[PDB]
Amino acid sequence: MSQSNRELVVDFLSYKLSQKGYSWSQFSDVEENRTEAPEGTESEAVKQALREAGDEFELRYRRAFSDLTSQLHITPGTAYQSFEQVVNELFRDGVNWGRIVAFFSFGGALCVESVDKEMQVLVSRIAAWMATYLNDHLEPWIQENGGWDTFVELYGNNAAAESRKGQERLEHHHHHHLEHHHHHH
Amino acid sequence: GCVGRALAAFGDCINR
Ligand SMILES: *CC(=O)Nc1ccc(/N=N/c2ccc(NC(=O)C*)c(S(=O)(=O)O)c2)cc1S(=O)(=O)O
Repeated sequence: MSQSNRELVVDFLSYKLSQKGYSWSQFSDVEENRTEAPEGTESEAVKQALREAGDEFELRYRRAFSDLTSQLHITPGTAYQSFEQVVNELFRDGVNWGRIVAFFSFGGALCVESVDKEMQVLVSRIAAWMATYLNDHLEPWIQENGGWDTFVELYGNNAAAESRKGQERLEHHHHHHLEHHHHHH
Repeated sequence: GCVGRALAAFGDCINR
């Protein structure tokens, strides 16, 4: 619904440590001690779309990424002021669907940039302030563009897309809907 | 330097 933005951050930072050989949960606190969002309420599709779009961002900046830690000065919590520099541009110059994946992508990398210097304690801190920045700043904008579901409508996980595309090639049809949108309680 | 400018810029490439 709303705090599901937390997942989108967390799931990515988790994967970020995974490709380094670190654990997110070992250095976490986000959903560790408090429960914000489910394991994939709405996000199951949106985070699935997010990680793909995030990947699209990673490789592109990966050229500079390894060197930039010197520029951001990835250190104690003030690395969020380093990531501030960038999230600052990131918001002013065009907050779109795929644009937001950049925020959670470099944020997930910001995580590892900390773990890099063996400061994996930032890992949970960043994820907190990332999802929060989404909560306060991004979420309104997101809603103006449809929402997280809409993101997967546009740039959703094409792996699952191709997965269902196989049988959809034969056209399954015979699927009617009496349901109207996602209902809440 | 960069980063703010760099991700600002490289970020507009999340489509093409
Ligand atoms: C110091 C620094 O990093 N400065 C800096 C600033 C900007 C960029 N690149 N900007 C940019 C903008 C647009 C595109 N392409 C698109 O329009 C999608 C690119 S791309 O073609 O490289 O993807 C880049 C880079 C840097 S740099 O890290 O110093 O090189």
